[PDB]
This record gives sequence, structure tokens and C-alpha cells, in this order.
Amino acid sequence: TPEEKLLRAIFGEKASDVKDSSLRVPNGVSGTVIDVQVFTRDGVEKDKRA
Amino acid sequence: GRTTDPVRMYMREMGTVELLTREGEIDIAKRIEDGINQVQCSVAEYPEAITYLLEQYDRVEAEEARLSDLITGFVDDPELAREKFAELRAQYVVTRDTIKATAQEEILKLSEVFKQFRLVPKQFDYLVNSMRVMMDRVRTQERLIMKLCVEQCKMPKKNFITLFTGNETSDTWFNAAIAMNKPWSEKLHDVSEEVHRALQKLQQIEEETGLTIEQVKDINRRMSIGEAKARRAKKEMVEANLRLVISIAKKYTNRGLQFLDLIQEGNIGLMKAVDKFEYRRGYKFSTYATWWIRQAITRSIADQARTIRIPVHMIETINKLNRISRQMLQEMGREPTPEELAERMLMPEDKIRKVLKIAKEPISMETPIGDDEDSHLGDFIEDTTLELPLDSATTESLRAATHDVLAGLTAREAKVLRMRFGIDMNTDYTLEEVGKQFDVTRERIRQIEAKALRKLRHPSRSEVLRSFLD
Amino acid sequence: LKAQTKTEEFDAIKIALASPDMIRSWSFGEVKKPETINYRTFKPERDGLFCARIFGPVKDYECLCGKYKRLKHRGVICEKCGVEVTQTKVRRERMGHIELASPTAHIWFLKSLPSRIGLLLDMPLRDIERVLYFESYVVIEGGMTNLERQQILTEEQYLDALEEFGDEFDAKMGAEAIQALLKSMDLEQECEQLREELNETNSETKRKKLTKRIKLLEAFVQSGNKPEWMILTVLPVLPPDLRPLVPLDGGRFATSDLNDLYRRVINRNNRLKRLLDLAAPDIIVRNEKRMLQEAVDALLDNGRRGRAITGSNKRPLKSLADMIKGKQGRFRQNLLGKRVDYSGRSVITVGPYLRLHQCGLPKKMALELFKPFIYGKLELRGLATTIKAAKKMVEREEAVVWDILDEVIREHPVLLNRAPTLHRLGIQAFEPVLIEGKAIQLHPLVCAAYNADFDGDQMAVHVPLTLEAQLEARALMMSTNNILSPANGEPIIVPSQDVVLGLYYMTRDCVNAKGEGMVLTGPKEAERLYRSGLASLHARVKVRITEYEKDANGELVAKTSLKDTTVGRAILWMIVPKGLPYSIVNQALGKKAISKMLNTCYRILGLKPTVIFADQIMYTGFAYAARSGASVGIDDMVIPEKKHEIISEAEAEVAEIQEQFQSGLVTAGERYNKVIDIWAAANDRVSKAMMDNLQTETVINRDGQEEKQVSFNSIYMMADSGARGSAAQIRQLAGMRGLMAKPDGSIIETPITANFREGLNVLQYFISTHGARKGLADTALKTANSGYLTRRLVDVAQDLVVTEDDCGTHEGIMMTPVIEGGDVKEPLRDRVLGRVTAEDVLKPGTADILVPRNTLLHEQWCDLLEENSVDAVKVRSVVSCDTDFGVCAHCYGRDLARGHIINKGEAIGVIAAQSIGEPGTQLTTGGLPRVADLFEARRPKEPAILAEISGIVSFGKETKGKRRLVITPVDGSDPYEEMIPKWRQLNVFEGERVERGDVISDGPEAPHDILRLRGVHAVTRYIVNEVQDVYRLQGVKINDKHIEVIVRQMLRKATIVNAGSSDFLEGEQVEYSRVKIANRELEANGKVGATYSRDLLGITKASLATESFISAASFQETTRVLTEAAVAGKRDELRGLKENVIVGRLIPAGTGYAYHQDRMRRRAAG
Ligand SMILES: [Mg+2]
Ligand SMILES: [Zn+2]
Ligand SMILES: [Zn+2]
Repeated sequence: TPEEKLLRAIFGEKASDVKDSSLRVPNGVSGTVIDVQVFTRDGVEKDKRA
Repeated sequence: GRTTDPVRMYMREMGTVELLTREGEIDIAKRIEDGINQVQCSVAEYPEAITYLLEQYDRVEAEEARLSDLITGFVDDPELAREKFAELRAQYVVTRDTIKATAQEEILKLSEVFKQFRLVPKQFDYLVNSMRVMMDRVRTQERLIMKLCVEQCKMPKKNFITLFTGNETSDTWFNAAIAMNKPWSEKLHDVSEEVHRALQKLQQIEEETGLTIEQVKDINRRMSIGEAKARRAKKEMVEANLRLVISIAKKYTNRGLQFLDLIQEGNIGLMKAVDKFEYRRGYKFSTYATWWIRQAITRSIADQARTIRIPVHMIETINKLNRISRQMLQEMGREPTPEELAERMLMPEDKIRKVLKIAKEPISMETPIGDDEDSHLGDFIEDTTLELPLDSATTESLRAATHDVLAGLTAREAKVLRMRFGIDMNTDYTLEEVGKQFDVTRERIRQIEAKALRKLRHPSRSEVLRSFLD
Repeated sequence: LKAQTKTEEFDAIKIALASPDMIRSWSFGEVKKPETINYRTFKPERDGLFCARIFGPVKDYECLCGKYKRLKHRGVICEKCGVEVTQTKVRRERMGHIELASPTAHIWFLKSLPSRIGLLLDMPLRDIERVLYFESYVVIEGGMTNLERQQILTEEQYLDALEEFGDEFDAKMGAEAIQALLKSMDLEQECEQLREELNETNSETKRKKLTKRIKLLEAFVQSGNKPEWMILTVLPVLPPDLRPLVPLDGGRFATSDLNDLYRRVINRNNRLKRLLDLAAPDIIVRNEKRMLQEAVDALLDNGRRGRAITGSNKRPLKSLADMIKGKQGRFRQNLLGKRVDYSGRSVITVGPYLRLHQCGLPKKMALELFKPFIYGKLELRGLATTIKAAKKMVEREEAVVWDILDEVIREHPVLLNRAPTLHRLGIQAFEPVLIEGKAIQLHPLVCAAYNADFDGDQMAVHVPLTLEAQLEARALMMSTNNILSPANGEPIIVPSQDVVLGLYYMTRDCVNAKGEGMVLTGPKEAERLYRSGLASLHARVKVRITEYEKDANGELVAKTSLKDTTVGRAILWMIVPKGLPYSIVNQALGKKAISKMLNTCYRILGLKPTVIFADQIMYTGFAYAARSGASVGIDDMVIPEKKHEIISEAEAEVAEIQEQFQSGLVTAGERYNKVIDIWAAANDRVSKAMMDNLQTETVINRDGQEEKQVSFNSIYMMADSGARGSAAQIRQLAGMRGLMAKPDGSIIETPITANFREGLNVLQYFISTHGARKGLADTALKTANSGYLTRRLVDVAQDLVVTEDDCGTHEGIMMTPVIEGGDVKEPLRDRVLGRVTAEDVLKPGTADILVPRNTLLHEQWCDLLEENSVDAVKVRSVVSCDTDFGVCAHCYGRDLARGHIINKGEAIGVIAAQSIGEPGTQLTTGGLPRVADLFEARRPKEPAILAEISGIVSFGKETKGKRRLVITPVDGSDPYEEMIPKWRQLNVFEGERVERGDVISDGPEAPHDILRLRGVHAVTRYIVNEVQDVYRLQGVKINDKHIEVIVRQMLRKATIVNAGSSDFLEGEQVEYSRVKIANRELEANGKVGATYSRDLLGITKASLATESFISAASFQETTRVLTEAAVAGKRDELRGLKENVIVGRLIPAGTGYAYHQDRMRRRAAG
């Protein structure tokens, strides 16, 4: 909208076309990661980590 | 008794109707032929029904229409059409001038050549409608002239019909019957200005239509009769054949439409089947109607049985897709990969995912979730379209921040910046526009803006506006 | 002055039948299509169930086609597809419609139990439906021929009658027919005719029905509904956001079933239009009309026909009626519950360090709860540049903000609530004290009111946002402000267990210990003597103390003396403030006495001293209980040394009786009773052995050889003090435990001969099991029953609130001690306390006015009464109050958490119901069902009968199932003759006179009788005394007041006898009647005044009567209530509580009374 635009004009930001959906640890629970699994569709390219 | 459940109050109601005998079908069909042909002939005997067709063809070759919107073919192409119409016009231009005892034999043939034309149903409907409307027009003057005598001027209808029949146009009845010294005679003088002036349209009809008020009623009366006969017979046939409709509709049961919905759509199919049927081909009406009823059913289901309506070819595609898996289910002793059926099928092959997804039906928002408790699925659907109060506050604050800041600059810089953006004003302004309202116009404005922003860009100031970036 | 047009703040509400045109008023377009969305671009298909054109834009301030996207263009209807660009919220607002081809019955008015269309037309249901299905023809406006107007013919009959009668005879079939009937109907003509017909024939059969019908007709005229309206021409469509299609994860969709239903209705309707334009045979178009009727019926209320199932899913699709109804009730969503912001919950813990005005609140919880406050404060001082930055600060949990939270917490109370909220004390307000940890700390003294143990019970917190809520929380819901039970003036803040064991162990005396018989200057050096180990906590000692007495006029008198007491009592006295006598602490201080201490302290020194006193009592209780080193060992439970012997002798009895049975001397049954009796006696023997041994058997030496006093044994001190345990459970611990019963209830003749201290064996335990499970199941059930009872009760009362101040009547009930059969099962004092005297009472001598008419009798006045011998006090009751539509404070009583007289505007019906219902779990014909039966007014199973009139009676006729009793009064006519079944044994003397309300037989009596043949005061006394019997037998304290308000609601209705204004037998509000005859006795007719007769209606029945339909639709059957109200065009003015809660405006009780009253008077005024 308005002043938002104005603001982006002053600070020169490229505000993204991509929203952040990332999985983050639920609030208040604290622990150590003991394992990770990655399931992939049969036919989609596996990412680097996987 | 009646258990309600309208399937019953239907089944029992149709269950009375007797199955047609083989010959009876021909009886009914013949009745249909008689009935229709009556209205066709009554249309042929109408002069305006001829002249109209003439003017319409004159509109066709004048490029104000197309040959498909007038004729659905004759018995029998465009050149052939041109000459056929030439034939019709010819019989018209002879019959027209013969209206001096002998003409009748030619008028009958005019009817014949007119009968050679298969009109678009819409055109036919227009014709018949126009005729009956003309009869409404006649009824107008008839009831006006009747009521202006009997109800108003106090005259018996018994003696009113006497000088009526056979003329009802000229002044033989109006100006020669008032002097008869009847109790109702001298009374007719008070309305005389109203009757004779409305008589104009009445005699005008015999000019337009080219028929005396006598025949105008006769013709479309016969027409009405024929129409009645037709509808009567056809109805009879449909009511006779409902059992077939039900028997077919029992195949389509769980496709996502109600039983009675099925049988009703199928009933409409049967109606159409009766409408377009011809016994002269020797094709059994049973096996001919089966296709039509099945068509109404299948074509109806695909259309209306979904909360999300989908095109027909799509539905067909989906069905095929459901088959391939039947060949290959046990064949790939799991199920065929989501990408396999893709190569089976003719089309691009990533379309499987899309099509497969779109074809799914929505879930009842009342679908009970755990505990059997009143928590039901829809209760868990959050509003993602609402804006959080936590943000709304910050917006209302941004208004104050920017207002303060533009209150800090020079009023013309503040005006230029408030202008350059939609700030507390409608739309926002093209820099040219900004020039014109300023009268200082061009490259110029942008300079200020740049520096304006520049002033706001480093602090006292930016600190606040900067904190707003997350 | 123009009143106004656009939105003011409304009052009342109106419900009625809706016009085709009125239905069209709401409609912003006709939905012509079953289609919803396009299937790719998910945009709404115009025009259909989901449509942008008819309803609204899909996104805020944006056109559908996309041309006008700017917030500047608002009232513009886009040229392409007209959609005015406005917030998408309106898609949750705007209605629509569908124009039905054929007329259609509204199933709500067809299937409502007294079918509306049917009894309006005076036509049976089956006939109407029959016609609706095209299974028969029905006459309309038959004219004069052969035929009745409502008469129903058949095919052949219609054809025949038509061939005969041409015109001047009219018949139709289907919905169109019924609509023709309703439209042709002239109510006025019927009115005249019916009045005449009423007048002419004298038969009950005729005129009762006649009169009911005419009254119905005039009621329906007065309206504004007209008959055709029950038949639907136009069908409104529910706004689409209220039946949304919204997407899900996996690209999937989910939608309401209303779309399925509406779709069905639309498709069949359109198809009907088609079948009409195609000129289809009758058999077809009729089927389409039936199907459409079925579809519409399914849409409105599903289940009164075929119960249509939703797409692919067996479960029946929910309809609009079900949308209204909800379920698990009886629950309308203000009722069952509503989720609320600014709130939370967790497990609770102790926190004895707390003053009773506060509670430990976890840091994190208080952070998340006060979040907006924290933001606003943070940027108020300037620690945060802007609200955004303030979030980022608290999200960082920066070190500063805790200090700000300390600020926002200070004066700002929070509400604590537990799960089974019973009485009003189930919610209390405290002051938040920031605490490390995730658990809430709840003051011990309050643990009583909450019924909250520490075994993992969870409590919920709520923040009073608005200022009015803060002050309401502090001046009303505050912990310190309710120290007393609303059920009875007795303190609910009474110390519970550890504390009472503390004060008990402190103040008790042994025979001898260190410091025995010495003398000390005062409590100071007594404590000083104890702490240093020189003198025992408990030793007999004379000490100088200074007590005070305020017995001067509002002034404290000081006096000092040598008191013979113990070191413990002396130390404790330091806590007792001011005016209280030393006598109060000089006893042993059991849980009972420790309470009367607090109560006296309250009624003497006031609130504040009582509060701080209570706090101190708790603190010292815990501390000294900890010092005491109380414990429980295995040897602490002492089994009688004589137990085995008792068991042996009692065991010999059984074998005596057994030998007698073998010898036939005693029969089987009598034998069973004998053995059961001997064992039953044995149990009492062992119990009263172990109790003597356990209680006094400390035998200890002082100076001389021996002395014996009450034991210091731990478990004993526990059971005795009132800390915990009781002679029953102790009995089960040491002595043998009970006799059990099989599931049957046949009590086993071999009692458990072993207790818990000894081991039970396999049999004994297996047999104990049934008793255990029956216990758990029973209690768990009595929870539900109690709840149900409270519900019935608040439904019956509610809106009764203290309205006026003084109704000023001398009327009341005569208060005596209950004096039952022994001595004094309850005193006069408790019965008359806190109440207001109806009239000035005498000394035994007279023209001596001790208590002058209406004076709240407080404890002092009551004690003055007790000084003199006064045996009787007439007391104003809520049942007799002259004030209409409520109760005057002057007549209620003082009782509240505060000791002062009840305030104007407090809602007493609610707290009365709550007060009666809270103990309800504690109650074990008898029991809780007895209470329910009483409040329901239910006639017992085998009741007695009371003499209908005074005078000498005698027996006449014979043996026809009834042998008649013919009553003979002195002066009056004989004619009262009652028929009493002769196969019941009578009482009444054939040769003697009997007063009205005498015993003409025995057995319990129906309170209806007690009201009729005895009177109002008699019946209220009967109820109150019986329910009080039930409760008091269980040791439950409930003041008569609450039962008396309940009783007032019970007799609310009364049926007329005489005439001059209203109808003969109408059951009607006495408030209404009495107001109308008091108004009637003067003006009007000089006096036309009408007699009535009081009626007793049970609670569940009295609740049924309510003027407000919004209220009725809550707890009653909604489907019927809305119809039944809609026909009469009933206009709800709110007024009461339930409706105002539902509509979400201020309660017309409480703080709200000021508002509503102020408005209520502004209404119907200038
Ligand atoms: Mg518990
Ligand atoms: Zn548009
Ligand atoms: Zn009163």
C-alpha cells in the first residue's frame, strides 16, 4: 500500500516473492537433534543433504 | 397405504398406466402425424406466413442474416435454395393478382410450395405466436364492441349475434340496425363514437393478414385443435413408456444423483425421444428411446452431480485414467507409479497430477472428528484471511510515524512525497500529473523527491521508520 | 424529532412470518445456478450459490473481473460484471433468494407438533399431507352445492362432482391447494360465527374447543402474519461465507452440507421450470413438485421426511434447523461455552507464604497474558520505538521488560477458576505475584471454596481487560471480599487440615511437662520460655494476660488478669486482635472452635481484622504443625486387645442359632436376621473398644503415682482435631470393617473380621470390591445428578433479582425452633438470624418493644432475643414479598459473603440455586432424589388424602372401586362428596368431625394438596422443612432463604376462578393478576376484581414459562419455540438475563442494573 511503499522507497528493499514456511522448534520445548530423515517422491531430484 | 418416500407415490401412480400394444404405438404415432400436420397446413393457409418468409429471404441475400437461421433445409444446398425460394415467390406473385373465383386452386398450391420449406423451430414458433397474437388483437375489438353494447348501452347478446355473423366490418350492422326501434336500439347512440373509431383496426386486419375476420378465427382455431391432438398423443406415449425410463435409471444409481432425479431426467429424455421419433423407419421405439433416455441421464449426471462442476471431456479423461490402473494394478503387484498411466494415455503425462487432484470431491465440513464429541471438522478451520490485531496496531502506528515525518519535511516536499505515493489521498500520481498540479513540471519533481527521501534516509529520522522493518 | 433511521443501538427483537416480498427485500439477487466455482480459476461462477455479483467481492476492495482494484473506487458497480467493491466481510452478510416454480410447504409449520397450517385451517395433518402428495383433491370455497369447504374428495368423486357442479364449486390438490385454502381464509368471519356458536350450545365438549379456537384465531390476527405465509413462494439463501467452500492442504476442498442441499433445491426447481415449458404430462410434473417439496424440506429441516444423505457420505447432511439447534443440548453456544482470549491454565501448587489476597503466577504465563499491555507500556515510556519493536523486545525476552511487567501486574487482579464450577466462589479474583516456574500457586485457605486438592487439579486464569472489569474483580470477585459462604453465614475461609493440627497441637494440655505450674508476666515471655526449651509447648500454667472488650459504646475496654491456661494458648493469644475475649483461645481449638473464633472475630472487629487474623492463623498453624513433628506409624493404629475375644463370643452366637436351625427351632429367615444382628452388635463392640483404648489410654504420671488424660497418639489427634480422618475410618483401620453386601444388596452374614492394619485375605478383599465399585460409580453419577439439579434450579429462577428496596409488607412466616421429637434438631437462633422481623416483638411483658418491626436481626439483636425467653419471631420471607418481578432487599435477608443487608441489584435466584446445588454431591424415600421430587412437586406413589372441608363425615354407597365419603359441614351445603377407594385402609373416624387438612388416611402427601387444603405458608413450610430434613440429616448447612426463593418461583402461576377481566380457567402469573386486581379494586369498574387460586408448579415445569423466546430457545426445544413464537409474532423485549447473555449485552443484574434500569425507565417515557 501507501507509506509501506514510501518506506521501501526510502530503505530500498526487494521484499521477497517467497514467504517463510520453515519448520521451527515449538515454543518452550528444548532438546538435542538425534536423527533426521528425508522422504522424496519417486522421480523428483534429491537435494544435496538428502 | 402411502409410506410417503415419493419414489412410492410415483411408482404407484405410473404403475396404473398400461403397457402399449405394438399396434397401439402406430395408433398414437398416426394421431401425432394428423395433429402436427394440421398446424402446418393452417400455417400454410396464412398469407402473412408467406410474405414474412419472403421478406426474410430478402433479408438473407441482403446479408442481414444467414440461410441456417431461416431454413433448416427444405426437402433437400444454397443454389438449389435460391431457386426453390424463386419458386415460392413465383407462386406468390401469381396467386396475389388472381384475387379477382378461380384463385382457390392456386392458393392451395401456394400452401403446398410453402409446405416444402423446413423452417428453424424458432421461426415456426415466431409464426404461430404471431398468429395467436393476431387473434388476441381480434378478440380486443370483439370484446370492446360487445361490452360497449351489452354491458354499457344495455343490449341483449341474443340479438347482438344476429347482424354480427358474416360481416362484422361494414356499417350494415352499425348504421342500419340502430333505427330498428328495438328497446336496445336508441341506446346504441351513446357509445357510437367509441365503436366506429375502434372498428378501424378491425377492418385493418383484413388488409394486413389478407383474410376476413371470418377466416382469421377459423384457421388458427384448426391450428389450436391440431396442437392439442399432438400434445395429447405424445403425452400418452410418454406416460406409457415411463417403465423403460425407470429400468434404465436403475443402472446409474450411485453415480452421485438421486433415484428420482435420475428417472426425471430420463423422463425428459423419453419426452425428446417421442418428439423426434418417426415410425416410418421400422426402428423399434424401445431401442430408439433407450439411447435418448440414457443420454439425458449420463449427460445430466456429469454436469450436475458435483459441488465443483467440471467439463465433460475432462470427466471422460478421468474415467479412462481409472481404467489403466485396473489393467496394471496386480500387474505391477503394487499399484502403477503416479507417472506410469501418463505414458499409457495419449496426452503430455505430467497432467496426471493436476487432473487427479481436481477430480476430488470436497469433505463435509460437518465430518465428525475424534471423541464423537461436538468438535467436527469445520470447527478446526481457522480464518487465515483475517489480519492479526498485533499487526493492525502497527499499521495504525505507521500512519502516525509517516505523518510525523512528513510533518517534519518542507510542506512542498511533504506534498510531493504524499503525492508520489497514495499517502492519505486517493490513488497515487504520475510524476507528470505531479508536475501539472505543481505547475513546476518534469525531471524537476524527481530531484526533490530523491533529496526528500535523502533527508529522511539518515537520522534523528530514519531510526523510527527503520525499526518498522522486520 | 426524527427518531433515527440508520443504526442506533436497538432494543427488543421481533419474530414473525416472512413475506415473498419481505424475503425479496433481503435478497440482493436470485441464485439461478447450482454451480459454485469455475474449477480452475476458483472464482465464483455468476450467478450461483457462490457468486461475487449477488453477494460480494472475493477479496477486500477488489472487483471480480479485476478492472477496479483500487481502494479509491468503492461504491462503483463494475461495468463488466456488477460487483460493488467493498470489504469481503459482506460476503458473510448479504442474503439472496430463489423463486420457486410451484408453491411449497414450510416443513416447520407442517410438522410442528400442533401442526400450524393444520389447526389454523382446522384441518387434520394426514389430510393436508395427503393432499400435498397429490393423492387426493380438497375443496376450497365450496359455495352452496353438495359439499363442505374443507371436505376431501378423490379422483372419481372430483370428476363426478365436476360433471354435476360446473362452476360455484372449487377443488385443487398439492401445495397450491393448501395455499389457496390459507389465502381464501377470512379470520374475521370465523371470529363472529364462532362467538355465536360458542354462545348457543351448552356442552363442555363443544365450548372448550370453541373458545380455544377463537382465542387462537384472534391471536393470529393480532400478529401481523397472514395464512398464505406458511406456504413458501420464495426461498432465501444463506450468505456464502457462512457456508464456505474454503481450500485445504493438498489442494483439497471442504464445504458445508448446506451447499449440497441448496444445490439440490435449485436443480429440481429449474428442472421443474423446464418440465413446465416442455409441456410434460401431469404424472411427471407432479413427481417434480413432490421432489422439490422433499428438497426444500430437506434443506430447512432434515429428518421429518426421508433424511437425505450428503455426497458419497452415509452421514445425513446437517440442515438449517440443525445449524440453529447445535447439540450436546440445549446448548446454544453462549450457553455451552465460548473460547476466550487473554486467558490460560496449568497445574496448581501450594504457596503457603501467600497472603490470601494474592496468587503465584508463572513468569512466562503472565508475559504471554499481558502482552498487549506490555507493548503499550514499553512504548509509553519510550523503551520501544514502536509497537513492532516492542514485540521484538518481548520476543527477545530482553532483560528490561520484566521490570515493566512488574508494573503492569501490580494493581491489576486476575481471575482464577477451577473445572467443576458449582457455586459463585468457583471463580475468585487474586493479585498476581510473579513466580519462577510453570505452576500456579493457590492460597491454602481458598482450597476449600474451589474444592481443589493438590493431586494434579488444574486451574485457569483470566485477565480482566476493561477498567470496569478490574474494579469488578477487586470489589466483587476479590478473594478477601468473600470470606463467607453465600449458602450460610459460616466462614468458608476456615483453616483446613495441617493448620488445624497445628493450632490443636499448640493448644491442648498434657498432665505434666516442663514449666508446669509456673507464673509468667505475659504471652511474650511464655513464647520466650518455650522457644528456649525451658517450658513445654503444652503445660498447665497461670499467666497474666490483658484482654479487651469493645462492649462500651463503639469503644474498647481494657482488662487484665491471671488466667489458668497453657503455654501454647498463651503464645497463640498474641495473634488474637483486640476485642476478642481470652476465652476463645483457652479451649482445645478443634476445627469447629477454630472456625467460631474467625466468625466471632468477623462479626465483632469487621472485615480487615478478620482477613489478617485468618492469614496469621494459617501461618502459625503450618509452622507449629511442622514443629510438632506429627507423623503416622504402623503402631499408631492400636487394635483392641479384646478384639479376638469379642469375635469369639459373637462367633459362638452364630453357632447357637445355627444349631437352632438344624433343630428346626428357628426358621430360615428369622435365623438370618438373628445372625446378622449378632455380628452387627459385635462390630459396635469392637469399635467402642478400640475407641476407648485409642482415646484415653495415655496413662501418665504427675507428682503422685498416676493420672490419665486424652491421648497424644497421632492418628487420634488427627481424627479428633478435624484435621482429617474420622471415627469410621479409624474404626476401619483398627477394628474390623463392616459387613458387605453382594451386588443384590443382600447383606452378607459373615462380616469382614479383619481390618486394614492386619492383612485382608482373598475373600474379604474380593467381597470389598463390589462395595468399592458401587461407591465410585454412584458418586460419579451423583455428580451428574447434582449438575442437572442446579441447572433446573437456575433455569427456574435466574431473572429474579433484588429490584426494589422495601415492598413494605407486614406479611411473613412464623419462625420457631424445629424442635423435633427429641430436643432442638436446629435452634430458633439460626432460623431467625440475618433475617428481618415482620413485626415488633414482645417481652413476656408488653408495650415493651425490644425489636421494633423491621430491623435486620444481627447477632446482637438475636442474642438479646435469647436473653429474654422469646420462642417465636415472625419473619419476612422472599415468598411473601409484595414486590412484583423480583424481591425487595428489605424482605430477603442480610446474607451474603458480607454480613450487611443484601444490595439492590444482586441476583439472588442464581446464588440460591447454586447454594442448593453445590452440596448436592454430598447427599447419599430419601436422599438427593427426594430433593428432586420435592422441587418437582411430584405426587408421591402411595399418598394420603386430606379432608376437603371441615365438619362431621361418614361413609356412603359401596364397593365400586370407590366407597364414597360424604362430608357434612355445620352451616354450609353438604354437596362435597369425594370418592375414596375402599381397598385402602382409612383413618378418619366415621363418627367424628375432621378439620380441612386432617388425616383421612396415612402416607406421604402431595404438596399440591398442602397448598390447596392448607395454604401458601403451609406448603412453603412443608417444602422447606422437608428439603432441609434431607440436607440437615447429612450435616449440610443451607439457609431457608434460598429454598424459599425457589418455592416462590414454584408457586409463580395461579389459575383464575371468578371473572370481570380475563378468561375463566387461565393459568396466569400472580404478579400480573394481583397487579391487575389491585389496579381493578379502584378505578376501572368500581370493583370488578377477579378471584384466582394459587397453583404449585414443579421446577422443571415452572422453567417452561418464560416470556422471552430467545431465552426459551436456549434450554427448551428450539425448533418448536421459534415456530410457536413466530406465528404469534411474539416480540421479545429482553429484560431477563439469559437473553442478554445470548445477545451479548450487559447483564440486567449486577453492575448492569444501573444501566438497564436507567434505560428501562427511559423507555416507555418522554
Ligand atoms: Mg481431586
Ligand atoms: Zn469487473
Ligand atoms: Zn418484600
